[PDB]
Amino acid sequence: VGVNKDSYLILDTLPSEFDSRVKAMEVDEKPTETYSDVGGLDKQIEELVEAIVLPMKRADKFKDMGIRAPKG
Amino acid sequence: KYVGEGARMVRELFEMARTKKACIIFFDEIDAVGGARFDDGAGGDNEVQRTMLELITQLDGFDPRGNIKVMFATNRPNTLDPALLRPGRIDRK
Amino acid sequence: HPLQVARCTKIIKGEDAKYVINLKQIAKFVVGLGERVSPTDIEEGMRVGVDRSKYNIELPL
Amino acid sequence: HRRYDDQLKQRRQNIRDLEKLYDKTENDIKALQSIGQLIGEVMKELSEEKYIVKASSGPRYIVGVRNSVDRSKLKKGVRVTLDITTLTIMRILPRETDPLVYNMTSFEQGEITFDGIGGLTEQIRELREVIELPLKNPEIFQRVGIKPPKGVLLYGPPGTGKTLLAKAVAATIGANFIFSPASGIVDKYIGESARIIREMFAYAKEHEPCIIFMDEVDAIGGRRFSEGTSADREIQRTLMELLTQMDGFDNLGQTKIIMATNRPDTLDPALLRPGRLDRKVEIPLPNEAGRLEIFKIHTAKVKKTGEFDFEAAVKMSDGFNGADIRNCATEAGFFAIRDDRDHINPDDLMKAVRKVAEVKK
Repeated sequence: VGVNKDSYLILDTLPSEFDSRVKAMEVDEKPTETYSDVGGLDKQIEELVEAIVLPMKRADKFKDMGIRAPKG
Repeated sequence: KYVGEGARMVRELFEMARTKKACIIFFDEIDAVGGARFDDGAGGDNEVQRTMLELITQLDGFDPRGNIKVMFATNRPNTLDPALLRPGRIDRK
Repeated sequence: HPLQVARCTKIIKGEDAKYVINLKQIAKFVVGLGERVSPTDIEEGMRVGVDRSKYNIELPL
Repeated sequence: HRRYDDQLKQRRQNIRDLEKLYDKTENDIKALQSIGQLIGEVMKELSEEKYIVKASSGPRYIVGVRNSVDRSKLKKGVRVTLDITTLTIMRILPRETDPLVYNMTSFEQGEITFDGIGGLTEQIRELREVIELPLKNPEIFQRVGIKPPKGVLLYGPPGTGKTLLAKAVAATIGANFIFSPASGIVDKYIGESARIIREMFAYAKEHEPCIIFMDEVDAIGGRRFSEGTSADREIQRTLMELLTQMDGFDNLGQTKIIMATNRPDTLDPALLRPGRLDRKVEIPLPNEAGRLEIFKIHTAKVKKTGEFDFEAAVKMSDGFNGADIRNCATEAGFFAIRDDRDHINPDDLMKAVRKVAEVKK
């Protein structure tokens, strides 16, 4: 937060970059992976897409019907 | 004891290795400094965190490994960085 | 030339061309407003530094 | 004629739109030249116009008043606004150190009413009379001369009905909801758990509409094994402060504190005795007639048809609250895509509850 040294008064804000986020945890925004990279998992793939990708990829379908999406 | 020098030394390794090819970069007792510790999250010094960023990005993506090699050494295999245990980091054992 | 402490003492100029980033626990400061790169002297030259805590947008020195 | 009429309206609108923007800039720059103030806490009262305080920006300094300053409300430990130049007390501020609306969870009213906690109506009738009744009308007890209970201990299996009852008490009231996570209570700092309870104790006295809810006190409580301390000092630090604030000369009339744990027998027996905690209430599984009102709430948000049967689950449901029925709606939500329908049949309710009944009780 912006604080004046001499006046001890807030004037303009400050850009937030390093918040002491507790680093050493990998943050990868929008990685590149596909379920077709490994075959034979289609039995497990159909279970992961419906329980994770399905409530996410379509936002408006589950919100209009009032269906809460599982968070894990 | 100097914090921040480890990130510069590792970066200078791959930059110098491109000048003279057909070289092998070896690391002894990586558990001394450590690949994973409790000082990364709790502590205020940045050494291994910035070292792993320069280790994975510089070597793997744009740098061919034919004439450039990186070999580590350790004692307890379970005390290393779990980021390296994932596929796409360390294969030959 | 290794320098492990980058701090000034009571340096105030203007608005623009002030900077004075202090790594000491007392009176920390940050600099916003885009990217600013200088070949040699940023503000006072010399003690200008970063060390362990990266302050905003300044890599080059 | 009509050419100048269109430009006349566009010229007037551009003036009024920019006038509100220029007036804010002129008003903001006037507040940027104001002088800040210091902050300190009163240690001991020296004299009338002279005080002995301890500033938070440095060492202690002798202070005073200036003009139109109330000296009756200034007591020991009261945070005061110290002047920079004259070094006197100007404004009056409450007693706070760490933010209680950020580090401590603060919430107003509630998102879960008392109709979704149904099935507990045996306990609900008791809880409302010992909480809602004394809080809204405490003066009825002063005529008889009795005292209302302070804390309310609600134990049981974790995760079932605990989140619902937390917001349900503050929903029927509308007061502040103070949540105290057991993780942030035990830390390594200077005066960690002491300042958490004391400032919460003072914030509850200064602001009457405040409800404190504790979750999983077994970490901060417990008898341990030999009652010895090895890195255990934070457990006794929290327990001893809770019992000391209640039996002191300052009690909490309108303040209610709700605690939760895994087992009541694993806690400190000193708290369970009367005089501090007068309320010990078990939270068992709800009955069959109480789960019908729950199934008409969460399923109402889920899009369905008019032929949906609400009596299909009540036969196959055993102790299923609003948290467990949402798992049935998750499986029912994925089924509507396979059959290309916007609703679910009444048979989907029986198959979803039967799957949960195998894992649960």
